[PDB]
Amino acid sequence: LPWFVRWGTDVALFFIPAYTFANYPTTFFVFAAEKRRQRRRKDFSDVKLRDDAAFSVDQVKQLQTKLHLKQ
Amino acid sequence: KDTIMMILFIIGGFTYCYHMRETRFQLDDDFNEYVNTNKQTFRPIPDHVKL
Amino acid sequence: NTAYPTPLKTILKTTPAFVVYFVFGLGFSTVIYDVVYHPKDRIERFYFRSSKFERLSRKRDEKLRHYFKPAIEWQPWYNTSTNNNTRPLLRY
Amino acid sequence: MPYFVLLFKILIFCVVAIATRGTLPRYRFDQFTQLNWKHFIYIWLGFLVFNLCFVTFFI
Amino acid sequence: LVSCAIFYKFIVSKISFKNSNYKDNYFSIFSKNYLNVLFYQYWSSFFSSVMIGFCIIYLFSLTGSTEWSIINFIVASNNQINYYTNNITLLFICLTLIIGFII
Amino acid sequence: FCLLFVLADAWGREKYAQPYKSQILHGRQPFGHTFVQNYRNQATDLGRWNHNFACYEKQPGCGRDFD
Amino acid sequence: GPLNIVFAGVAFLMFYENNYKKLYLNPRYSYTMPYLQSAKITKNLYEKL
Amino acid sequence: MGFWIAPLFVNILSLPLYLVMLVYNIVCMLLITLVIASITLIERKVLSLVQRRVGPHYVGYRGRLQYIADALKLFIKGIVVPEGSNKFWFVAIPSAAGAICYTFWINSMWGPSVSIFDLEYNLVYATILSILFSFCIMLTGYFSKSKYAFMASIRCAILMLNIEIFLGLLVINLIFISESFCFSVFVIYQEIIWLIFIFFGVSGLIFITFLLETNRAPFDLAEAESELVTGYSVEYGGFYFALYYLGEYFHLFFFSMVISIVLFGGWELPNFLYLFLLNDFNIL
Amino acid sequence: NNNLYYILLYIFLEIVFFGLFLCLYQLELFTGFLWVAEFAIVFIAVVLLFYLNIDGLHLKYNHNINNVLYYTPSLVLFLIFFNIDYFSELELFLPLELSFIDIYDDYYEGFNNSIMNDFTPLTLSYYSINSAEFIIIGLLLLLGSVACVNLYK
Amino acid sequence: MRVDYIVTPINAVVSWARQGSFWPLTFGLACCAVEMMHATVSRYDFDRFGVIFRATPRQADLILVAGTLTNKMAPGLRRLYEQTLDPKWVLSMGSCANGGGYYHYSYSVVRGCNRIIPVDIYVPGCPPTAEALMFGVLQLQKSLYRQINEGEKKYNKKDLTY
Amino acid sequence: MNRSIFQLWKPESPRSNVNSKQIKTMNVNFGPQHPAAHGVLRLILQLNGEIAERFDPHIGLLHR
Amino acid sequence: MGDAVVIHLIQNVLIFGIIFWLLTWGAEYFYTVKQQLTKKQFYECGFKSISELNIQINFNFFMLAVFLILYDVEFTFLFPVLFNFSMFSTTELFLAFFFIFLILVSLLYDWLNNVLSWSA
Amino acid sequence: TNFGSPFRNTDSGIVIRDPENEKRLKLAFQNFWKSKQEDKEFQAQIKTAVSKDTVNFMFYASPLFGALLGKTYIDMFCNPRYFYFRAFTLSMFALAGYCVGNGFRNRYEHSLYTRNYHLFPKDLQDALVNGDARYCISWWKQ
Amino acid sequence: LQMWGVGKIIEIKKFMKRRDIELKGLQRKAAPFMQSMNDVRHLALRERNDMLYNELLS
Amino acid sequence: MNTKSFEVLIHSQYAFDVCREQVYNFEDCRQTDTPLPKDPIHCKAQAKEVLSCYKEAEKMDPICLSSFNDSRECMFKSDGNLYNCKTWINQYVTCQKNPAAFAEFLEASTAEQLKSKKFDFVKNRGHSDKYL
Amino acid sequence: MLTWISFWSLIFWLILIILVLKPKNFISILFMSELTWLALYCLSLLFGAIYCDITLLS
Ligand SMILES: CCCCCCCCCCCCCCCCCC(=O)OC[C@H](COP(=O)([O-])OCC[N+](C)(C)C)OC(=O)CCCCCCCCCCCCCCCCC
Ligand code: SF4
Repeated sequence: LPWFVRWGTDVALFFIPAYTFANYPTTFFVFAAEKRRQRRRKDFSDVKLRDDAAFSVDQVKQLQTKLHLKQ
Repeated sequence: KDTIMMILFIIGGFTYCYHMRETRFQLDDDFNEYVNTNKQTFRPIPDHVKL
Repeated sequence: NTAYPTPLKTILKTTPAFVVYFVFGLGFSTVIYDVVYHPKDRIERFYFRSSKFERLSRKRDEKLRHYFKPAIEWQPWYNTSTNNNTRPLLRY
Repeated sequence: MPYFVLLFKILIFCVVAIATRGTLPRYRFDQFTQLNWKHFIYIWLGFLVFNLCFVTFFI
Repeated sequence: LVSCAIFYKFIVSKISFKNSNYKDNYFSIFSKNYLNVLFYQYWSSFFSSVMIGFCIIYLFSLTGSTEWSIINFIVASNNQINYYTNNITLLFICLTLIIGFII
Repeated sequence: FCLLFVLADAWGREKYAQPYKSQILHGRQPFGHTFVQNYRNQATDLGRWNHNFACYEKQPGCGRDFD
Repeated sequence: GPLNIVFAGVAFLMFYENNYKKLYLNPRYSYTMPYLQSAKITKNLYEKL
Repeated sequence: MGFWIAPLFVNILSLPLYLVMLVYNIVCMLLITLVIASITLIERKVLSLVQRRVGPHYVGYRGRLQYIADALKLFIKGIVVPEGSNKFWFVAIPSAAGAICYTFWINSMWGPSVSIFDLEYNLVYATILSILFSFCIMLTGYFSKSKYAFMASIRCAILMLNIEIFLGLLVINLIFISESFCFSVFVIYQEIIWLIFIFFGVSGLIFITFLLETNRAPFDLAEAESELVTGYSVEYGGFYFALYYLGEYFHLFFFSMVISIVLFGGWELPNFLYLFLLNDFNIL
Repeated sequence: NNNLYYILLYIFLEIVFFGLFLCLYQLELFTGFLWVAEFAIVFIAVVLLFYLNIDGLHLKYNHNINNVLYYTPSLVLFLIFFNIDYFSELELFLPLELSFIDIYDDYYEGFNNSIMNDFTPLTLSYYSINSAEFIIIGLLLLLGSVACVNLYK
Repeated sequence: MRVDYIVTPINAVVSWARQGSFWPLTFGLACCAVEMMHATVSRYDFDRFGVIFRATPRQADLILVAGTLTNKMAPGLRRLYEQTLDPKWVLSMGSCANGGGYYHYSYSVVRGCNRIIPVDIYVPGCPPTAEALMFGVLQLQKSLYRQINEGEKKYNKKDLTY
Repeated sequence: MNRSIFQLWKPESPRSNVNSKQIKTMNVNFGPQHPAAHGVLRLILQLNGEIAERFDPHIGLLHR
Repeated sequence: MGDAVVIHLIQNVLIFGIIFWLLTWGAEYFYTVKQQLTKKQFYECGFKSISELNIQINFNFFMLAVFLILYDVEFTFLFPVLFNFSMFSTTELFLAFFFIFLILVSLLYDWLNNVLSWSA
Repeated sequence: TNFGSPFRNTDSGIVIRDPENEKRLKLAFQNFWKSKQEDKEFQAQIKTAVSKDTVNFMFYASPLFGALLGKTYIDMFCNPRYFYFRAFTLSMFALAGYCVGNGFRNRYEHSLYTRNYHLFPKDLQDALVNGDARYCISWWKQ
Repeated sequence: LQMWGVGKIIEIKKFMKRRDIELKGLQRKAAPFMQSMNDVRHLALRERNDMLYNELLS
Repeated sequence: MNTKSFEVLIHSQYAFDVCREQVYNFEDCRQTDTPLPKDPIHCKAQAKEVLSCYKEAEKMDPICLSSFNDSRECMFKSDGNLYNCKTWINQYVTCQKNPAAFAEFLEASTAEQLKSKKFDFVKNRGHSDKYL
Repeated sequence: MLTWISFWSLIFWLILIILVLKPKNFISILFMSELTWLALYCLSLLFGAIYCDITLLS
């Protein structure tokens, strides 16, 4: 095995955990942040809907289900 | 030789700065033409605002 | 033999100190970020970093909640007699 | 997160200071005071004037 | 500005002279006139300056400017109107200005 | 030397358009500066002051709005 | 002593009166009293906490 | 009934919150202390390289706990106050110095708007903290009643005059671009290229500024071991001396952060290394 | 207190409290400047003491005689008769709910305002209106430097 | 009895620290001083064992007498020993310090530095090589590590010290 | 470059207060336990603003 | 500038100092201090000090502090134009350059008169 | 890029790297350019601060000028015995010239797509400003 | 290098100025409704104070 | 009238694009010869008109809710920087102008355009943002 | 417990009184004069804020 292969292995073992830790300051708690972001979204009952609606609420539901918008 | 080359090198840098300032002017004209596309209306000051 | 070059081996002695320094610094920065990120669900930009119009929009709702409702719902007997009331927005 | 990169730079500026401590000699207070008050203030002010002139040229 | 120029003039007064008094070698004679001049000029300038600044601040408060014409017009119009009836403040402003100039 | 150079270039800049003439010779102040320094100014008689768009009516581009 | 008792009574009444007028007879739209006001998420500008 | 006992708990229910805030700060403090400790060890190791030796190798395994051992020993050492000195001042100046040095971490920036407080006058705060620490050093030298320490305090006064002028001129020059005292505003201008490109002609002056504010080898006055026995800790030992070098290394770390932020791109990668292959705009 | 070091320390604390008042009254910027300037001055002052009063020993003065002869009655009379505050009320004079002008916001100059710092009034005054006094203070500082050099000579 | 449960472990942590950072006083007389300075440089690194030199006695843990002591210097040595912060240890290096040495029969030399201050360890040579000085310093470090708990207390029926 | 010779040296005159020492000189022990004093040098040093004026080198601390 | 959090953080700093104080007090269990003659006396390179209170410096560089007091004012007056230089005109530019020129002239006069050094 | 899109902040809060979207935008704009290629009024209405031929000449000349400068620099500043540093110097000079020429074409591209903004239809204008291909569906779909 | 860097800084400043023009346009679009709500609330408070003052002083 | 400020701005884009007459009347009423504002009591009635036309502007079609929520999340994460979130806001208003035509718009999305969007303005800093 | 205007006027005059009161040491008088200037500084800032005047900050 070349010496630089071992040196690069050591550098990777140093660098990967540090980069991962820096990427996620809130370790093991990003899921709660995702849940909070999901709850911040407004449903159809939290806004005033236009009476002359081109698409009904159920129609928008099927549109979102079919389009795989994943919102 | 070194001093005359240095003299020649200082000049041209001023020329390049002149050119890049002109390019800045050109970009300003470009963005002005872009932004004034749908802003061509003016509302006059009403007569109740006296002089 | 596949040993390291001699100049590299000498400087490699200081690397664990660098690693522990990085660990401590990452911990410090992460704790600062987490303490800031908890009360505000985001990293809130500094108030002075926004424009004049932005500054009004970010503080309008707080003004309405803290100084408009108690004033529009004010009654003579609502106030505390201990004279320790809420302070004015501008202090004179 | 950005601060990671920041840490790197900080470390560099720590290494440079240690090497300077190991390499350079020591001034006297009067010598550096004379250098600062007779040489460096003028250089700072001239640099400021040059920057102002360049900004007026480009703005 | 002119007071600083006058202080500069007072500073550069000649202190020692070439005379025919040869009895004062190898003995210490204290004059103390230079220090007294500098000290008294300095402190009189300080007192006058602080009181003038005080008067300027209250003139801005009372009128909104230190221009002579605006001040005079405002004071006369207030006398006619009977709007600002705080004789104590006007008396104190006049007194402070006068005492500053006296010092 | 830099001062002489920059003033010479500023005076030579007059061949450009109005927005690109030297700010050393042409003013580009904010609205408060402009209003207070040109209010009742007969040397530069700029006319009435537009309130919603903080500019004088004689200033170019005053009161630009969406069509 | 009696005067100390009177002072303690007046201080306690002041404290309770201030707390009572902060908790009730007061709109509750901003978070001021922790663990007594709601810590929920509000979707409208004016929601009582 | 609960309705008539809720008022009594209005205030005390907020008491734990203050407590937990304190806890948070404590943790931060501990962490920063730790990193400073590491820097100390780093220094020795780096010096070893220049001197071609090994350095700390037997405290712990391969010298991994040298800073811990030093700190614990400094705790263990028993301090004595000489007669002829003011005991109150002798014990109070180190306490003030430690309290001041454990504040620099609030004047720090790690990414945009990530600081613990929303301070705007970062440079003004840095000047205030530096002059307070200089006050502490000078008063220590004065109250120690030692001739060497008091000469070092005079040297510290000379140094602070010089650094006041020199750093004031540097800050004057730097404000002309950012138009602000906050740390996060320089990075938006340094995203493309670093400010050392503009300040290339005064790179030596910038490095002198760094050394002077840090009190490095050319400007190691007030701590010189040749002209003086020790700079200002001649009569100080134990944890007062530990507090003084803790403050010195805090100054090192945070001024290095300041220089890196305001002149070397802050938290941005060296994009200028590919400056010849970068497009100004992308449209389509 | 007659010890020079303690006088200097108490004046430093007074400067801190002045800055605290400016902070409370919401002139934050002027707290940042004042302090640093005076801080430098205080530093220099300490050095002056090291040259002129190395120990805290001072003149043995008795403050009681002048206090009971002149200063106490003059102070009492001045306090009795001096008040140049025509009309101004404490914040508790009227209920806070009767004030509404701090709530008003005008958004039309909000988007017409391009200022991003708090140096605008100072810039206006020093370089537009009071520029004559700015030049005067510069000339005053130059003349003061010349006079200081001549005083040293 | 129960206090020992906390004291006995912590003792080690107290010793280890003071064994890991053993700072001697920068003080050298005559030519054992030159030999000591050789023992400090990179060939024999005391900094490996956490030994770094401090110039003032208030920050010093070990006094290292490394040269001839004259009658003119004895009060100064006594004062320097007294002005060091406790706990402190004293190392006597070389013949001139251990005894009179090559000047034992002189009229102006103290016949051993232990007539003025207590001595913890003696290094015999003239000069003792940097090898021997490092040996003596390591021996002193081990001794002071073990010196906090030498079994002075007796064990009761519960195997607990006093 | 003007003359600064008067700022450089200060003589003494009999019974002249302004020409005498108007300050308490800093008499320091450049004593044996000093890094720059080598081993046994006890130099009595008179300093006035960190300027060496008077020397009194005490030797014999290593006279054997 | 700051906010009300700064006082609370200073109090937290004091509590942290209390933690260090507790550690230092606890460390006293592992050593003894024996009273001796010169132990609590001033250290002067191994011998006895000859002075306690009258330790006076010459302060032969006061002109530097005198000039620092003035140039701090110079720079604090210089800040506003640099902060708002984007809105400069003829008057602002002329005033700023004249101020800088006055500073340079004052420094040149000081250099000519040689008040920037140490004097006897 | 140094400045990003002239009409929007590129990666302000979220990073989108969608090659399909940019390919669709490029195809739609190429289709628009080709469709209106033969109408003389539209050709004469096109304005740009710099012509195309001068941009091409600048890109062709700047790297060559830099290479000539570097060759002269090594010839009368560097010892001809060595080979590495001279090659590095020519590489740097040629790269600087290429940077200048690329700057010329980039400024030309910016001027072309921001001076004729009013000529584009509403859907094309929206797609250009927002960088979204879903606005001008019919241009790239068929 | 100093001249070129100053020119570059001016370039970024001008780009920011263009973006600021766009943001100012968006804020202008948003302004009138904010102004209307602000004025309505201000007038409600003023009317409350007017009726209170009239009742007290009549 | 009970909605939050950022929501008010998001709605106000489309509202100003639709409530032009009332806005023009209000602006003409509030004109003055000084940068100092006029007394609001002199223009209350027109102001009310504006508010009225704003109310029906707030009512939205169901198909625009995804765009509205994305704009709201961008606004919350950016702390009210309208330029940084002008894109998503535009996607909202283009829906409100034509709810019927938006469906085909939503059918043109790519794979990445059909993903939940998370805004983190600290990790991603854009290009030379002055307000950051 | 006192209005700021009356408080600061009284503070300035009390500072002058204390300056006169203290024993005539030149350094003490210098320090008290600096304090007097700072009191004027604070009073000018307070009135500048009260009356919306920009000259008092100057
Ligand atoms: C006095 C010498 C010249 C001073 C020049 C200006 C110095 C400016 C400040 C520099 C730092 C040193 C001062 C702080 C420590 C000493 C306190 C002091 O002077 O007390 C005198 C005062 C008065 O001194 P006294 O009690 O000895 O005087 C008795 C009265 N006479 C004068 C008649 C003899 O002390 C007290 O009132 C009791 C002790 C209180 C100490 C409280 C603070 C302790 C330190 C805490 C940490 C520092 C504060 C927080 C951190 C900093 C801010 C973030
Ligand atoms: S024991 Fe010998 S070698 Fe050592 S210092 Fe004495 S004379 Fe020198």
